[PDB]
Amino acid sequence: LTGTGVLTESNKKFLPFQQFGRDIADTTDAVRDPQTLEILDITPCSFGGV
Amino acid sequence: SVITPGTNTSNQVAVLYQGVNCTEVNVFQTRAGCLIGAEYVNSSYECDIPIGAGICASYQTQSIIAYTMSLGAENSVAYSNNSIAIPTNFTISVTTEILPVSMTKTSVDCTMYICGDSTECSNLLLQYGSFCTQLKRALTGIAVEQDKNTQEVFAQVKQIYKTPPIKYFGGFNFSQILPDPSKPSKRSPIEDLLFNKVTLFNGLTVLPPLLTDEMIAQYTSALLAGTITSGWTFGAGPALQIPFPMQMAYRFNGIGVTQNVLYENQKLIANQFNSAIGKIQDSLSSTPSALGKLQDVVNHNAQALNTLVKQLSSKFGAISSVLNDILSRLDPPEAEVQIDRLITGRLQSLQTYVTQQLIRAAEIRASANLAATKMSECVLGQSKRVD
Amino acid sequence: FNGLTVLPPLLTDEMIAQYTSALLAGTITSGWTFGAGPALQIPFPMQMAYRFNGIGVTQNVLYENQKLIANQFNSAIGKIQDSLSSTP
Amino acid sequence: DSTECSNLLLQYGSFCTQLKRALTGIAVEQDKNTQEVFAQVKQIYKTPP
Amino acid sequence: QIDRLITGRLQSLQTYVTQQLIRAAEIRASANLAATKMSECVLGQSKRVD
Amino acid sequence: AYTNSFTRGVYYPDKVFRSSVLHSTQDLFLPFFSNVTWFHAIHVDNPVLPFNDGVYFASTEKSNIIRGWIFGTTLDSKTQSLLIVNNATNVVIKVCEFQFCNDPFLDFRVYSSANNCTFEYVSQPFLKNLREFVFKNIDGYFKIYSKHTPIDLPQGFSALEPLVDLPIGINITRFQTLLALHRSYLTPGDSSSGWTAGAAAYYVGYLQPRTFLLKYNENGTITDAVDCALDPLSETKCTLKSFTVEKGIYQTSNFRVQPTESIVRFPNITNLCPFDEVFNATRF
Repeated sequence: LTGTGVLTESNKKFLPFQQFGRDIADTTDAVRDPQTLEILDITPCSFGGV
Repeated sequence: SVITPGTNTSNQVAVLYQGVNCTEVNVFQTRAGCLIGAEYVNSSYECDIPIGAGICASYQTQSIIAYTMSLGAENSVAYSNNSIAIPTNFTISVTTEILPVSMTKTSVDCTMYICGDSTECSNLLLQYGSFCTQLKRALTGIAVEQDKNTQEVFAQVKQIYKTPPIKYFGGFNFSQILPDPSKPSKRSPIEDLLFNKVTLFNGLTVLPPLLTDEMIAQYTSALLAGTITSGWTFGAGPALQIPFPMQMAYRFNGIGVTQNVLYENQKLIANQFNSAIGKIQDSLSSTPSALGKLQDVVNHNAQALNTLVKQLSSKFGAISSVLNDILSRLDPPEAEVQIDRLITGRLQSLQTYVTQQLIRAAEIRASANLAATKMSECVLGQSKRVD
Repeated sequence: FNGLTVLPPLLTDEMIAQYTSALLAGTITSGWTFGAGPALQIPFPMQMAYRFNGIGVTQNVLYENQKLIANQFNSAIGKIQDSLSSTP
Repeated sequence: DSTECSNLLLQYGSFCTQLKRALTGIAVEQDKNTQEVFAQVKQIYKTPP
Repeated sequence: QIDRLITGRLQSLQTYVTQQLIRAAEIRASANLAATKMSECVLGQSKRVD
Repeated sequence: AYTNSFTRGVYYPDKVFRSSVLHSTQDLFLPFFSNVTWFHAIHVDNPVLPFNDGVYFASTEKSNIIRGWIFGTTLDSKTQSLLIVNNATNVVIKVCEFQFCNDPFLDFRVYSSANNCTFEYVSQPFLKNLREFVFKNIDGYFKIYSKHTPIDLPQGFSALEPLVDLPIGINITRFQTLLALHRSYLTPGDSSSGWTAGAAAYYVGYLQPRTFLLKYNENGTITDAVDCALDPLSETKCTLKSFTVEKGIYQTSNFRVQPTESIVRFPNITNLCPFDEVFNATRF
């Protein structure tokens, strides 16, 4: 799973057979570490118009 | 098509085959098609589920009945060449009319939405021309237009007129519409009910409105205080104070009733007005779809953004939707033609979104012009135009 | 066709003509009143006198030319159908 | 009604949904225009004999 | 070879729907005018000039 | 026998978490209210059933009478059949073209000819308790989903969770079950007499491509599902993507009568050319 963003400690309970998390409209919202099995939240780093 | 009386009433359902006759599909034939599952009744009612060609359907209460519409009761007024009917009493009523004024301002980032900060994709998109300049210009024009609509409607009065402290106006009770100093937001109770009754990236941003909710509420309070204390005058020049019962006598004369009729029934008229204002709030809360227009504008905007964001996952014929895989598991010669498809598809989607927004913005502008006209003619004066 | 359709209209022609006849009968027998609330009947000559005052001409002008006014109205209504049919 | 073509159209997204939604909005709107124009009167008044 | 037909026919149908939206807006404007004329000229008497 | 399968057989299809959202998926599911074949686990041993597209195997038993399965294109050693055998200690999964008897042996732990195994696997075992299984084999992998539920098929709703994804790429076409019994004789061939065993039963159903509307709860587990093509009201729900539909008329779909025959029409005759003037010549 490739992407960019800030990783933050999660508060959602992934069921044990799941590896990805999704919000509405297919936005990949979370991922579990393949090493420590911790849930991580993904947020795209800040951007905007000037 | 499926005819349903609601999941919460019952699971029964009737089916309408539109362009067919049942000879080649209870059964019923209609000019709209063959209707199955509903029985035809000879009685006519005010219809609620429109089928077509004058036919409707409804829940019997225990079955679904189809019937022809009834256009109301027949009243044969007694005409005669020497008879006249004249009214001996009156009743003053209050009607609520709702009108949408504006929509959410949106801004779009071309390159981000198209290919999420990929060097190989930007190098190829640069060959497509100036499509984003056009798109960005169109959306910015829509946004400034939304601000102008709010301005034309509400910012008609120049001075913020304050309400006197002794709130006695000859028996009339305006508490339901005047602002409440208790709540911090300073909105009247009807305004509070309205705000509570209606409720609700990848380079797409929502810009805030220029006039906050507070400043618009302040303008509305200005118009109310002005009309209660000064009548028509504040819209024509300097606000001239006039006692409220005389203001209402003026208006009665305006509709052809001599003013003594108002001075002898001041008590009765005030009672009727107070009762109608009391029933207005209950009616707004009990009706399930009284605010259909405002709720609908909000829902359309949200759904548009949702579909625009969701369509990034579609493949459009390419072997994969994510740009990284395309650039990882294929050589550049084939990745070029595999990336052309993704670019063209995402560009077409964005173009469609912008056109839909242009049409909806024209419609909302027509509605806002109507709202401004109504402000000027009905609030700041008295109109003889019928209905 | 190849996937297209022309769904039919909810109000048939007959029901629209019925609505129109309702409006005409109302306006001929009750004037303005039927649009503001309960329909109150009023003789047609007095209703037209009301309207004459509405345009600033005193109503006696109507009572003294009722015959002429009715003749002019009838002739105009008669020429309307011929005009609509002859115009291409 | 070609199987191979529907399998290929399914990848294009929700374009068809959008089109169907737009036309349905137009149809209900046409019905509403007649109602607002003609159905102003509440009672069917009959003409005297 | 089927991509071309698909895209072309989809674009044609898209054009048809847009033209119909514009015309429906025009007719709606006319219908609002007709309703106004009904209310103001038939159900009453108007002093509005011409 | 036969028995309608209630709202059962639905499973988590993609191992992606979703919370408080409705999702529509087109995949091979077991249509709701579909009939499923019923067999008993007493004696005869069991006939072969084809592996058309996927099997929903349910069993309510309390003695481990069914212990494994066999898949493959044939029971002979002419092709790389598959073996899956549970036991009290572990699972044995094998792909070795092991020749089977005219009938599968009744457990005396194995009965087969030589093997040339290519894949092997072992892991913890799969064990009034209603065991449910879905077997699927499409993309070069053979996949198993499963669920064990408290308690005939119950009316309660419950989804299956992904158990194993094996990489074996054998072309599976037929399948059978394997039984066992305490102090039972074993021979290469037997009649319908069988051997005594505990009271038990197992159902079989076939998967089909359907579009299902799945409802995820606040904790990311499926709580309800709608078969999109069962009845008109269900199809209306799928188009509005909402379990509660309000009063009104909705345009759900289109129908079109399919063609009943095919005809080809050419030019009446088939005029030939000189072949009977090149082969019957008197003198060459």
